[PDB]
Amino acid sequence: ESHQYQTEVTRLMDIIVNSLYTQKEVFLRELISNAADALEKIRFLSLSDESVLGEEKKLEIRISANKEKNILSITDTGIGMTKVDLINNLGTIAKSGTSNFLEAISKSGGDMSLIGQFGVGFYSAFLVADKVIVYTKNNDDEQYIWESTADAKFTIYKDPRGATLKRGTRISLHLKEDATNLLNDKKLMDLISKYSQFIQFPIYLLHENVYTEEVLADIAKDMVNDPNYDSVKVEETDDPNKKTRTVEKKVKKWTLMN
Ligand SMILES: CO[C@H]1[C@@H](OC)C[C@H](C)[C@@H](OC)C2=CC(=O)C=C(NC(=O)/C(C)=C/C=C\[C@H](C)[C@@H](OC(N)=O)/C(C)=C/[C@@H]1C)C2=O
Repeated sequence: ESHQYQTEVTRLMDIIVNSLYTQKEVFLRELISNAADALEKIRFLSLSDESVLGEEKKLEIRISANKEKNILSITDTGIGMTKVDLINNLGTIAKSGTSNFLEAISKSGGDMSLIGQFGVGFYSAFLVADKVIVYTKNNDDEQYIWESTADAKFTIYKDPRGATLKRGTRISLHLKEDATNLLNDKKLMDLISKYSQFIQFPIYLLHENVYTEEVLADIAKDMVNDPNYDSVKVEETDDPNKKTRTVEKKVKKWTLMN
């Protein structure tokens, strides 16, 4: 880690948070935009040589939430990043003084609408998350992890698990108790619909599906064991004459949002 980066990013985070705490939900517009840019870079190269896709022929954005772990993930099958691209790019942020432009914008009553164009849109994740773990894999390198904290502290290292992404970037956000509503189905759907206006690539959301049916009491007990479902809720009854139960089978599935 660099001291210049820790000072700049603290400022970027401070200004972005101070300006957009009433519009916190715009971090998703930025991450979808970044994902779309990473996809266009690998899509553009595939027109010259379709061998860049390799085993990963999917060109899309995937949004999923882990309500238990309080994590929201934004994955894309884009170009991905090399250790060099990551270190060099973080180096340009540190010595650019974009925070100065933003400070001046904020003090003048301007909006944070240029954070994307400036290349600092990523730091908007700190409006809703106190830690951001980026998993990335580019054809020309190994899979790396880039962890970022709300105190401008970061770390870059090789993924022990290996190339679990094949190609692209995964952005995991450890949400603040302050912004847990972003793990909700209705909220994410509303936000994705809103922020996927000029997006050329498909966006998929992993959301809950419920399959309800009447089952004979003895079979209902066996259905709890079905591992093809995340959970199986079986009706409780104090009535010993009841030969049947209402069973709710819950499984998360991918739905195209655009
Ligand atoms: C080779 O292009 C890389 C990247 O070089 C490492 C581009 C540069 C950082 C820069 O252009 C000069 C930006 C290109 C962008 O598209 C967006 C930016 N905005 C950001 O806030 C940051 C810090 C993005 C960084 C990584 C992001 C999580 C990445 O997002 C995803 N999903 O891969 C990202 C934008 C990686 C792109 C594809 C850039 O700086």
